[PDB]
Amino acid sequence: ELFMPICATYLLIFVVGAVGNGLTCLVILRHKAMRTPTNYYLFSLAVSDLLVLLVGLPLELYEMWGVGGCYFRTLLFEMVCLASVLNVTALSVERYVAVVHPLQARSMVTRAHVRRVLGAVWGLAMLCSLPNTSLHGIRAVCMLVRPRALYNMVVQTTALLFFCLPMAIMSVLYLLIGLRLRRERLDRGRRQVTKMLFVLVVVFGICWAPFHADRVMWSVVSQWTDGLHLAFQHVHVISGIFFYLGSAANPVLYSLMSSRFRET
Amino acid sequence: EDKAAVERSKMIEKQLQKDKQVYRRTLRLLLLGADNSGKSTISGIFETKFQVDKVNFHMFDVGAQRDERRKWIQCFNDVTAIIFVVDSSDYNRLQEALNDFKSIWNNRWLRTISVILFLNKQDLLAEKVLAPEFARYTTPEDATPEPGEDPRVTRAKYFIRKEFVDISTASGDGRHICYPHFTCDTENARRIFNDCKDIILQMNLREYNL
Amino acid sequence: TASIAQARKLVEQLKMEANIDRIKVSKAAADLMAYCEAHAKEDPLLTPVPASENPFR
Amino acid sequence: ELDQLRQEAEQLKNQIRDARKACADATLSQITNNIDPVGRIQMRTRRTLRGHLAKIYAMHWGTDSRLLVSASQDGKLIIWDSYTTNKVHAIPLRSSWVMTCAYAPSGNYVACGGLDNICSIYNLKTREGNVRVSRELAGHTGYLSCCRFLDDNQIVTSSGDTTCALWDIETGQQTTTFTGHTGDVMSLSLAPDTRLFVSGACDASAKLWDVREGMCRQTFTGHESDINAICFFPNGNAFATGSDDATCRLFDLRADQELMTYSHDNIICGITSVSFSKSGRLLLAGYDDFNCNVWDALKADRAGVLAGHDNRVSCLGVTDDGMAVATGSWDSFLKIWN
Amino acid sequence: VQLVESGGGLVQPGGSRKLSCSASGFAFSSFGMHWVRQAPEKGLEWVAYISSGSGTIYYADTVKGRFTISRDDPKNTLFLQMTSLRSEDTAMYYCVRSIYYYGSSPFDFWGQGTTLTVSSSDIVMTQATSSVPVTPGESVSISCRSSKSLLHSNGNTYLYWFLQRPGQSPQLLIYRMSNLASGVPDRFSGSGSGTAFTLTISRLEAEDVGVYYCMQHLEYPLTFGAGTKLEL
Amino acid sequence: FLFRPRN
Repeated sequence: ELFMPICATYLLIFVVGAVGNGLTCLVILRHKAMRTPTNYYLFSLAVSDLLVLLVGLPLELYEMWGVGGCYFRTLLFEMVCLASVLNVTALSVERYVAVVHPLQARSMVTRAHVRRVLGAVWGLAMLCSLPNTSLHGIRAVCMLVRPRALYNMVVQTTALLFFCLPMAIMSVLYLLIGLRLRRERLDRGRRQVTKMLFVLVVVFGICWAPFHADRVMWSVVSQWTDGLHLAFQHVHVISGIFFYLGSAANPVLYSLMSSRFRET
Repeated sequence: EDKAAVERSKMIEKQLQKDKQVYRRTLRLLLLGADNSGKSTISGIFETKFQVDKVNFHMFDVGAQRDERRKWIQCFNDVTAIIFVVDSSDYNRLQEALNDFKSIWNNRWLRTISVILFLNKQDLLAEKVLAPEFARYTTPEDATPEPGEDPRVTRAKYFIRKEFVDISTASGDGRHICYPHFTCDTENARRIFNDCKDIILQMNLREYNL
Repeated sequence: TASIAQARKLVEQLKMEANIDRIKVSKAAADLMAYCEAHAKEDPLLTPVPASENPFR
Repeated sequence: ELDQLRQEAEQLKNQIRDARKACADATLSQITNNIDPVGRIQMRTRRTLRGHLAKIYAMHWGTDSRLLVSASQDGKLIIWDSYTTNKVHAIPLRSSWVMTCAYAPSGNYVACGGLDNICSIYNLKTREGNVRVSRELAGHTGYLSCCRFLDDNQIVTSSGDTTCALWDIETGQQTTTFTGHTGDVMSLSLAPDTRLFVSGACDASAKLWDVREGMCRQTFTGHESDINAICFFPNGNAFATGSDDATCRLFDLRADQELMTYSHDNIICGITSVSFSKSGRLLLAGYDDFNCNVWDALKADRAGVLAGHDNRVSCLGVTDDGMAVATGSWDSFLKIWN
Repeated sequence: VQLVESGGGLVQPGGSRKLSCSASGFAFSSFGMHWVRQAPEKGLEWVAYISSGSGTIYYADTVKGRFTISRDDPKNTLFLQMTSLRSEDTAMYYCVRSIYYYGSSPFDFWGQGTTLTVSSSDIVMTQATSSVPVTPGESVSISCRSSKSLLHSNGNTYLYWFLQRPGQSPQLLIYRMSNLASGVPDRFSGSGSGTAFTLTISRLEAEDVGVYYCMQHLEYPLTFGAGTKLEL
Repeated sequence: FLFRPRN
């Protein structure tokens, strides 16, 4: 019937991404003796991707079948998502300085610096979580209490802008990183690095475009024509698959593909 | 009165912080090389200081030590790069310098550290070659000489250079990299600056999981 | 020459070492054990003190 | 002729070996089978001292077993109040690569030295209120590996030039030089009475020196590698050593031979520092593995571990009253244990 | 080591005057400075404090607000701006250095002082007698008592002994109970029970003549005992 | 069946 393939795909993604992030954090926790503050960006990322697979996904799974309950849940979800986005962006910028101003990155990066910028990341995730947070409560179902078509539509478009904006920023910064690594090319490192950076931008696009597109569409629909309803059904299932796949693949691309990690 | 001691300790802490900033941003270079090598040009340790483009370098010309290194070399795991200078024109010692480079490179402790290798005294090398692989080496065209250089000079000097790079590549896969140069030479500060930027860049690439 | 002088010095010091008196390891170990027991109580790492006498905490 | 001299050397060596073996009736373990074991010892970090910018190379306790000095390769000497963890003094050294420091038993001076081959004495108790160098002891031809005050005017040094020396600090001259070593000397230990001291060297041999006669009384050779650490038993009749070959070994100055060995198959790393606890029952050891171990000096059972370091444990030291152990480390922190 | 106090002289009541003290021959920046006062033929009286690096400043409540203590580390100078001087403020003002770390000797050195003429629940130090005539070669035991236990929980007793010879600034004798200062002969000794203390001059000499002042440092709106002057 | 957005 309808939901069995969805169940299988989502449950596989859940377990696989959970294992990935668990491994990533687990080897980082050697920071007690063996991991340097640069790994705290990776740890924050693995946390945000874990909470995307712990919050959200299991409820989306079991919503196959209160008010304050959904106020903390929705806040957690939005903050976890935007914390993932800002983790990726801040990683992109630190990797920019790491490569284009190699000395300043070496000097400046300190736990007293890393914890500050991570605090900024999660603080901005919180501050951007609220405007969508308080709109949602019980209705039977966690659903909008505030108007969907006026306030929520602009909120969704703004978070979509907060995805388009880091998309372009990290595209430009990885472009400059690639140009510099080219200049120093003009043996394997410089090329595989650029390939991985292109992959990172591609996967961020692939995984956050469905996420924002889904709810922006839901907000713009003035009335739910039956064919429109079915189209949105497809959109939501596909977007879920892609977004949770992205949050599952973050641990691999960001930590476990690293030669620095492979030496378990 | 304890409060006054604590205020003293915190003044000391402020001063230590003001030091730690200068400790991080300076680069430390270990300057090794035989007696023949003219490494002076660029009691024990001489802790020379210089800077380039507002990056300050601390170069420790270790010296006046018993010929053994096994012990006191463990001190320098913190350096960015060893600078190994060899007088290329002393053909007879050159095998000894080669074994010295081997002993440094494959040192258990230095494994992380790149070597900026100055093949020094190019001028004497050339004038000798004008006036050591006497039989069966010719320059790979992948590297080409500067104008005016007798291809004899080029083939000889690239033979010597290859001899060091050979040891550098037979071990120490990619954890550390030897950066050979030819020099006599006002630019030697700049060569060090560039190779140190490159060493730091590679260290970041490793560290940032790029 | 210095080399033969060095060897002569080596043999002289070896003689100087050989003539020294020595006791059986049994008695030496017994004395070491006796000292190790005689001061056992004063050892604050062997027999941890109460926190009242510990000046660190 | 060289051949005859060397043959006489070998026959003398065999005479010494045979005498030592004839004295070697029992063994320390063979006696201590009946000794009640120490069992487990756990020691918790009571303090952490976080000033140093770089790898800490040496520390030493003051005689008033509360003040503490340590050196780090960043070119700093710090005197710590081990109770309040206040920094009493911070001393900028002229040479960054200091490898040893020591505390005057009167508490008036600290010595430090390193790759500059100079042992600098610093006056802590000037009237001007700063700490100034009292004297620089330049005569060595190698890196200074260890120094230990005998008193405010006499300090013994160990150097990579293979010589240990005794100095008159008032003048700055060597009073007597101790030479019989062949490899770089690594550590010193003054006897409790300071009439004799023992030094470890890269030739894997330990020597006993007469501070006044200036001559090597005995040589010990049990180790298989360079000796990094040496420490006198509190009664002054035995000493432990620590070697790159992962073993500590106890020698007895009256038995003239090795008494005991401390090793465990799991330990592959070289020993960096050793020290006895006040009664001499516990032999601590520092390692290139980041953990320091506690050995029952009589039973050789590894009574415990001090696990709380995250780089090379470079220096170690028990207080004069035994109330604590300090350990410095290449992670640049000093942990006080108890 | 030399502290030279300057400024003062004569002031019309209600005016302002600023003392200047110039230090030399020691690391001025690392010493905490005190200003101490002594009205004519009266006892010593604390005036102010400014720790090393100006991070802490204290005042005697008698001058709180009226006096400002400041220092100039680069110029090795100590100041005391006085805002509205009352008749009470007439006194010789002494600069004092003090350095606080485990085992230091605070108040060890006192300037030569400068004269200014003008036209509760704290510790109180009590000294039994104004004077004690005694002949050379005899032993003496001056005594003091405090309203509070100067034995601190850390185990050391913050009692100080100073001797002011006729026509001289005080010099530290014992900086904590029994801690004989530097440069004073072993003849002087001190001990106490945490509330009462006695300076034992073990074998008197004619050089000892002068006024002996006790001082507390346990908790400081700093305060002195009254002078005890030996005679012969 | 009827889905609800991601918020």
